Amino acid sequence: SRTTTFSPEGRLYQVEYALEAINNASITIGLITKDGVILGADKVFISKLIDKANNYEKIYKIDKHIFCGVAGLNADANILINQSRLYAQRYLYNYNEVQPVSQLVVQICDIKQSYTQYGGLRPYGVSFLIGGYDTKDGYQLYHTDPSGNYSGWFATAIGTNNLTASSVLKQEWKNDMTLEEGLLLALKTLAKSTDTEIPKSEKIELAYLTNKDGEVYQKYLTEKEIEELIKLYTQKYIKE
Amino acid sequence: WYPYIDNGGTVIGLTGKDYVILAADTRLSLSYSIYTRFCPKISKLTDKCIIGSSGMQSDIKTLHSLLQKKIQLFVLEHSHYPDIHVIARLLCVILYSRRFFPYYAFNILAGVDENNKGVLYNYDSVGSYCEATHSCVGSGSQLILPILDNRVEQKNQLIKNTNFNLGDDINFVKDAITSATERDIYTGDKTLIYVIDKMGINVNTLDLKQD
Amino acid sequence: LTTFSPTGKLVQIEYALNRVSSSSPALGIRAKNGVIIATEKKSPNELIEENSIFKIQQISEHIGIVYAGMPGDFRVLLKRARKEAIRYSLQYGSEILVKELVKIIASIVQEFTQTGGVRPFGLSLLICGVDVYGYHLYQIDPSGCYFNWMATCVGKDYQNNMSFLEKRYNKDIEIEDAIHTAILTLKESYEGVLNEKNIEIGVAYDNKPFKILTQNEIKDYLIE
Amino acid sequence: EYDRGVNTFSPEGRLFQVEYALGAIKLGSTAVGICVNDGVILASERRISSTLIEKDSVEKLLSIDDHIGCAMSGLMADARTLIDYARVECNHYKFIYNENINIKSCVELISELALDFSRPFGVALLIGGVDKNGPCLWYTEPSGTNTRFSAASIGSAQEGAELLLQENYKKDMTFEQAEILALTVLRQVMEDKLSTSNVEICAIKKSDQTFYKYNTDDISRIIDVLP
Amino acid sequence: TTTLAFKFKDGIIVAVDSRASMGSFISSQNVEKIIEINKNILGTMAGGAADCLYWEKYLGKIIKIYELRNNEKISVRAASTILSNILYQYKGYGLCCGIILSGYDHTGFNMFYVDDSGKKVEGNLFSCGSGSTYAYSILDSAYDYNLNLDQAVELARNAIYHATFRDGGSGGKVRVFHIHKNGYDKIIEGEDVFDLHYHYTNPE
Amino acid sequence: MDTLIGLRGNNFVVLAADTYSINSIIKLKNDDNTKFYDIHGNKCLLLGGSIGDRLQFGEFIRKNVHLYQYQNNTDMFVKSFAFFTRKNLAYYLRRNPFEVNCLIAGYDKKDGYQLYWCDYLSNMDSVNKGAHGYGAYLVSAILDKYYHENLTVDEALDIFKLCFEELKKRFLLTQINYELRIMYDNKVETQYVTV
Amino acid sequence: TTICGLVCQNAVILGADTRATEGPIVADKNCSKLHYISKNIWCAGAGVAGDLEHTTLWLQHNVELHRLNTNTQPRVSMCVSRLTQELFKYQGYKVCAIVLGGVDVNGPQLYGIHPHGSSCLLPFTALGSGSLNAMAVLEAKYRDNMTIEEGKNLVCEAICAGIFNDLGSGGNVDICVITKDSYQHIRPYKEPNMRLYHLPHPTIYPKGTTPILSEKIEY
Amino acid sequence: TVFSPDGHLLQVEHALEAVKKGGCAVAIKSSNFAVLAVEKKNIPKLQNPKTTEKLIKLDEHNCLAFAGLNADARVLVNKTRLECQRYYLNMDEPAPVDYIAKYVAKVQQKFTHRGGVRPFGIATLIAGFKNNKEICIYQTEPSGIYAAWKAQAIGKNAKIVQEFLEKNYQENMEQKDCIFLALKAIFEVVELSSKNVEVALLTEKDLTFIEEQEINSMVELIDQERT
Amino acid sequence: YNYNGGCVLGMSGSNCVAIACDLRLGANTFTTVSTKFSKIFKMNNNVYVGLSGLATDIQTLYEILRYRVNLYEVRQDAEMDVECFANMLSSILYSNRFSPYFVNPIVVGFKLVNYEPYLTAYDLIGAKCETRDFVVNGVTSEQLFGMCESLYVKDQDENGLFETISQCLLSALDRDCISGWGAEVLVLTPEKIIKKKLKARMD
Repeated sequence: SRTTTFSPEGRLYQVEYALEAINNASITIGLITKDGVILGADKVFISKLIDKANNYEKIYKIDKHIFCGVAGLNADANILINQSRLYAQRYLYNYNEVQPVSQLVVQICDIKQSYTQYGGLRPYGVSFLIGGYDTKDGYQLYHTDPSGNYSGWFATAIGTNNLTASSVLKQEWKNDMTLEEGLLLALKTLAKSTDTEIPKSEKIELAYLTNKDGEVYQKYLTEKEIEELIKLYTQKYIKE
Repeated sequence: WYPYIDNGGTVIGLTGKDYVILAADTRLSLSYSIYTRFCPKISKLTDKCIIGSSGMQSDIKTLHSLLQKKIQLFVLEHSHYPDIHVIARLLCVILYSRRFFPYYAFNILAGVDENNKGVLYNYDSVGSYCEATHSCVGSGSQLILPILDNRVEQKNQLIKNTNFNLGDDINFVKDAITSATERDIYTGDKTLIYVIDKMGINVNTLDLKQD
Repeated sequence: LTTFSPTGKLVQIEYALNRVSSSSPALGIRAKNGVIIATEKKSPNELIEENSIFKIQQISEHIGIVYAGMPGDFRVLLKRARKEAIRYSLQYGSEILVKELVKIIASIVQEFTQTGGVRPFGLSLLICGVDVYGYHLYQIDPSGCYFNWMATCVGKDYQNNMSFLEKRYNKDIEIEDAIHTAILTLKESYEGVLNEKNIEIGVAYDNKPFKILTQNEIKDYLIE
Repeated sequence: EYDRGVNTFSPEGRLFQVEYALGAIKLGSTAVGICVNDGVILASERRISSTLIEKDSVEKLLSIDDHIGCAMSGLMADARTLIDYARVECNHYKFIYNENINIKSCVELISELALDFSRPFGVALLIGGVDKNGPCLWYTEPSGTNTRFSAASIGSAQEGAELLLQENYKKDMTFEQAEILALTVLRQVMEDKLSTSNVEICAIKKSDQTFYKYNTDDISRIIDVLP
Repeated sequence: TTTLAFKFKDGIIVAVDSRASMGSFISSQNVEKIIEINKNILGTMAGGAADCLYWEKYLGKIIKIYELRNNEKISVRAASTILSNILYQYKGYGLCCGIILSGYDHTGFNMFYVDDSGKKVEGNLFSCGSGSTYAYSILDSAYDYNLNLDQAVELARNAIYHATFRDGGSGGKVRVFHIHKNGYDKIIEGEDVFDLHYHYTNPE
Repeated sequence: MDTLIGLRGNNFVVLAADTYSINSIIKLKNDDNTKFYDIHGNKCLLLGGSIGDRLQFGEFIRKNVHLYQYQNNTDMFVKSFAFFTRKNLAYYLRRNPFEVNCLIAGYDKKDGYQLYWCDYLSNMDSVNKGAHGYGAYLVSAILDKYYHENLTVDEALDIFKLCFEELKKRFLLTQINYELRIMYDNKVETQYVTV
Repeated sequence: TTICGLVCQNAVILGADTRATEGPIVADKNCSKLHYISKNIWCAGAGVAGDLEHTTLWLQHNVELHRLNTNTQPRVSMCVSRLTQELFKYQGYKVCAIVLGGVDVNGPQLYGIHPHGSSCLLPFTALGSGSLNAMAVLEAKYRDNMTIEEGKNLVCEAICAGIFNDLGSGGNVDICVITKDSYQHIRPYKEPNMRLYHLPHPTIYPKGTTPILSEKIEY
Repeated sequence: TVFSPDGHLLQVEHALEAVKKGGCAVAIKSSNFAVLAVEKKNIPKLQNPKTTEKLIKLDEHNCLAFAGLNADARVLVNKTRLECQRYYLNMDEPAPVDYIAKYVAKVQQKFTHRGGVRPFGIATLIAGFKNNKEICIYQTEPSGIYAAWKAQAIGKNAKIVQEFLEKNYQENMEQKDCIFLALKAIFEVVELSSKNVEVALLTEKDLTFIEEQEINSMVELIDQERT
Repeated sequence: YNYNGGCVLGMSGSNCVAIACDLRLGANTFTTVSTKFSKIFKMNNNVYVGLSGLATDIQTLYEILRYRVNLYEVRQDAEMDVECFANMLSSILYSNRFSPYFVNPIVVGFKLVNYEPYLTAYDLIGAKCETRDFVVNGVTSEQLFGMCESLYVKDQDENGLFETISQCLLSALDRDCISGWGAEVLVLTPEKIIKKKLKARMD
């Protein structure tokens, strides 16, 4: 029935289907390094007639130091990004400083929680890996769900084939990870999740923060990841 | 446009053991010319509690009818005639319900509640009710209040006229109102000496100096 | 009230996508010096004057739109499209960017899915136009998402209609050469072989204002 | 079977959503109140089965004001909402009119809130006081029927206490007369012993016109008279 | 309109006059300037009569609710913070009042001052009203905080008499209330005090 | 009026204020008043103005910061705290008057000890000294004569003794009592002194 | 700020001066008071220059939106019938003396709107501070059904008369023809007599007593 | 939300059962302190602090350890922390635990009585201070009922852990003794992992956590006590 | 108002623009409370706004203008040109028509491979005074117009422009009393920016 009604088991229905609706969406990888947080993506290819060179709809920008990698309904994702950009700017307008991500996910999971509680509207079939840098506790990487129960992490692989890709980060991840070593680490889990051995490079997109006291937050071009893809060939950080 | 005028008039209150005396004048004077010599300024509410007033008639006919509405709404919801202590607190909030635009009409609440207990409540135009044994309200406020002050409270070394029967006291209020028409302008001629004894009220009238 | 489903997909959206899969075919192809759009105008008779019923409308002096669904909805979304091309033009004195415009219409379409007691839009848009960052040709989905296409079709039987574009398209095609590869994707694609001034074609016309090609103008290209 | 709507009628001329709550009030703790010529005495149980409770935070006899005490039954979470509303309007009445509100004027407003047409409040009360005209005891229902009772009982065991009061109520009974009577009906329908903790009687005397909760010390001298 | 406050080792003696003036004419002589807000907190009006008698009685509605909604005795600090916040809504509305709340809360004998602008200032020797500055001088002349009630209630009469004679605002009967550790005592009216005479001639 | 002397060192921040509670143009309701609004996160807000408006704004900004300090386990940054209360003052200006004057002071590991001045209007700015009220016209100059860099925390107390004493001699209303809120090394003592 | 307006045999010619002010000083020697409502209709207003911004741009886009709704070119009596609906509610708030008019289905009209809300058709008018000086030479040389060249020199003399005979005017003079084909934004008579040429002094480069140089090389 | 044909509430009993599938949380009262306890679980080598999923503060003296829906506590706590501070602004006193619990219970009750609003599927327990120097641990259910306790537990299989606590609950205990009693409540999570139990010692009106160092010194003693 | 004075002057060289502003924020009219209140802000890497007037709006309009720009800035990968930004300030001030926003902003920055000067003035209501030459606004605009009239060459060098704007501000600040000490000039080239704080008269 509607989202307002419960179930005899204690769970819900609309928020339970949304948790499964994101399982049929492309994967995204999160990863905290010793230099800055990095993200992964999977451009689902409906055809070869997309631009494939200027845009990508799996990783967006929230602020100059906060960025998320969305995974789920691409249509409903644009609303929360248009809603998180306001909270990331209304905090600046009210406190003259950057907003900590710990105070951003709370501000954004409440907008999801408010939908699965009243109004009689459908929930948000979206879940994303939102990370950033802050002066209070350094780099961080949070993860929201359609219910709102956010939680901090070090590496997450939501989308399709989560349990397999998350297991890769259980062993291959290390506490100390450089920026270049972290990219190669996140490159293999992004490729083996799609049951392939090498990315076609006209696929997956990556992003990285690495605050150099100014939070550069550079994204990646189709030519910049070629050098990263070539480094995977020689040094294979295999499935295992 | 000033929405506050004074029609002029007066109401005199007295007490004792089991009696209260409320008296007024019916001259509904306009700005400077007397219009009608008959406009009652006292209206009964219950069988043992009346109300007198002296401001503009716009804030008197409304205030007397609004009080009759909120008192008739209370009797058929409790099946008990209200006392004066409850009706005194009732006008305390009605007059304060319009604090920004106060009712330009001072009032007088007289009546008996217990077996004898002649009580008399008087207050200003904003709503600060205060019990009093005697009071005057209106255009002849500053002219009758000191006369009544020489009968209840004393300043004489010999406290004269300790007893106070209803017979002599009734002629005293007629003497005070007659003393108001000669020295004050707005004091009317047709007076209504309302006397509330234990059984009920009276409508004892008296015609004064048509001047 | 268009709720979810146990399979994890909106059922009203999937039903809305079937409506655009059975309407007149719309087709847009970008080039290196402009963008072109086309629509098979199914003329039922000679009573309907061509200058009244159209499938190519304007949003500004540089933005072109194409419809592909419910004809009754061909105006309400247009009114809010032109209104957004004015609200951006009032504050910002320059022209409205296509990416800034398509993200607002996609947000308008989105709000007609989550709101209770409403119906999703029964159409697919094709926004095209000259921009300061090159050319663009976007496609709006009734679900609310938008794609940054290069050459696409959204009308009836587009699974095989796009097959002409997957094999007869190059990255560097001029706008005049792309007209014949678009007409071929309409005449040689399915029925409607009597293409004699029954196709509306809009072009970006190499950074000039949006030009709606007239019937006799298309006749020069209709000879091949 | 007509149960979808909240305001649907019946072909036999009856309500449906209100009648569902009529059985919900028969599951709470039992209570009994006696209106005598000198005042009003109430009584109730205290299901504090788990000894970890504070035993004072859970109460069945709250107070509407200092002159009106009442009982509770049914949904305890909804009973507090009506009592909180009664504590407002009765106190709001004292601010307008200087005299205390009458129970006939208070029970009529406690019943109009059970006429939300949300859902009807599944709670029955035993509002009693000594406002004016001596002491009065009223018993409200979720349907809105306000019937003034001389001695009634509400709770899961209200059926047994009903016939007991019919064979025990006398008009010329004082406070100490009914105080033992308010416990003999509780001694019958009780799955425990009438100790000094399970009973929480309180009364409103006509003299002081205020209510006073009978503490643990005072009830011990009344539960040991053995009726 | 002279009001007092003491805060001794014992309760707080509160003493006021009872003259309600109106321009150049005394309206009455029996205005109760002491309003019992609760069984333990008793306020004190000043300035406008109806301007604060309503709000002092309005506090009784909010106070009596918290005494029943939480079955405990409210603090004087809470009773004072309510008046300071319900007066901002009418700050620029032309009202004019000064209230001196006092009582016995859970800790000590608290006391507060509340005005129109919201001057919630606590203390020990408050006084407010027209002829209040005179009474705020006699007290500071002789104050020790260790005054027994038999020799301290006379100070309240003397503080008003020297403040009701030098001023033309206050007058009439003199009331004086003493707060107890559980309630409050009473002393009603003097009306004519010859604290410095032998019936010889008028002083200056 | 009232004086609100503030001085920011390199490793400490001191705040000074008058402990007078002026009621009307004649009497003083109480000596040793409460003008400071201590915050848990090493921030000491100090207001100045009419006692009525000086109270509500001191509490509207104290609980609104303690709420923020609990909605996240972190403490509010001093740079953010100063610009926050400035926004509330600008917000409470087009509707209500709010004739208040404040000195915002605090401490944070990201920038050291800070100090922020304001006005009746929103005139927030980071400074090193400065005052308020009518007393500022006699104390904003003495601070420039004794403001060498690298001041020890014990030096500022001697500056105020060289400043309060001047207020006792050349001011219209000679304020004798004073309250100091030293903020040396995560400790906020209160060395209130007279004269 | 003298703005002259007249109607020729087939088009309307507007004209004004490019010199704003603040009362005692000159704001700028070049500020085109003319505007662009559409292709066949132009505008020019006087009074406060601030309120004229959100009255021209607001009218430019609202006419453009109405032009895209229908297919024909906008008509001059529609826009004037829209400003009064907003100017009446801002009778003491919005103040402007606007002169506008262009070719349409009817003849070349020229409306003159007042700040309080009054507006009527006018074949020739002048609005601004020195509008009286502009209307003076206008009424003495205004023939009916004049050519474009016959109206070009008239509006040039109408503004030049408002240039020398007025203080709140000056700078160059720009005009515009609003024929059905296109428009013209010409700036004739840009007073090149040059009574006296300036002499700018390029200061030498020693230093300027600078204590801090926090140079940054951000890309 | 409507009634049932017999008298229950299908929208409340479902929500009350929804808290049973959640992490357990146990509280225990003492003389002048009240140590809390909660048992959570986390994925190893990921999710470093669990964003302080339990033991939420409300004031300087009011801890709160909920149980149940983790995402539905944010709206419950934010609507509580606001009310805990709003009370401090209107009464100039730090909000007592009696008022917070009376507010949290009114929040959940305001969600089941109204229509078209899902009830708060979360059962909590608040441990704070009253106006006097006292400590009364409250406990609220999604139905809206609330009562104080001397020890209480909610969550997955809360009956078997509350039953054990009903037997060996002494009256007044020591700071370490009261912790051991709460640490003897690992009857929900098998093998008693130190990375699962989290306790906080609320004392002298100042909350503080308990480091894992002294946890191992107390969690290891339980294994050498079953023999 | 004549309260809390200040001035902002923008110059336009050949391919590099420059701005300058005082720093003496005054409490009252004839008072000095701070000498470190810059009146120029980095709205973008190619847009620099200079505010002048009451400090209750200099900080407020800067917070609003940053919130409106930073929100619009992230909706496109590229930056914000001055053309679309200068028209925004005329809209914010007009939206706040019968509002007290007492500011006289100055918007400078490159118009854009190429680079143009693009200086613009405004009023309290929002009149976009376009000027391809020097620009000024503030309480001392009277002593700056004539000052920047006989000392302004059309096209100047990067370093030569700084000397012109230096004497243009140090001569006007010494002539006015409220716009006191401090002059944080800001010369900027497409690849380098220069933040120099002159040594003005501390009186």
